Amino acid sequence: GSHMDAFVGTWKLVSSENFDDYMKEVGVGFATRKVAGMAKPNMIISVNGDVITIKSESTFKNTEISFILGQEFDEVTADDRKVKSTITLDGGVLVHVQKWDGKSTTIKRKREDDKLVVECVMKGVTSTRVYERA
Ligand SMILES: O=C(O)C1=C(C(=O)Nc2cc(Br)ccc2-c2nc(C3CC3)no2)CCC1
Ligand SMILES: [Br-]
Repeated sequence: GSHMDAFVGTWKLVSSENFDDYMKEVGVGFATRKVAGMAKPNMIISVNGDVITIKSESTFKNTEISFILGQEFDEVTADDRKVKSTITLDGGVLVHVQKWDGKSTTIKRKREDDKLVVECVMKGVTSTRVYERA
């Protein structure tokens, strides 16, 4: 068992706030924003040894990352950015930092009651996306 266990499972998006504005700040173009904003992803989180896998499945894109905490990796995001990512666990929160083109965005995942809350921040702009167990 690991503390990381509270995240494992299959999660469905139930609410989103400010995601269009977050996407604008990240640089996502109009058409991608509209279709991505409409997505209702399921997030599947699993752990095998030291390797964590996060899959996001939707009608728009299916994406998957695997990683070890603290160990940088190259990632292609859903909006086709090529970023350098590092994911760590900080006080019970999964903190995902993406770096590209001299920019940075941070995505925090945390358990709050029966929800998995995803907070995405790009400069001044925060989007909050709430998932519940499928
Ligand atoms: O809730 C989540 O896990 C999060 C995201 C999410 O669900 N993103 C998408 C999901 C689908 Br489906 C399709 C497209 C996107 C998409 N994101 C973006 C830019 C903002 C990053 N551009 O497109 C992104 C931040 C955390
Ligand atoms: Br998705």
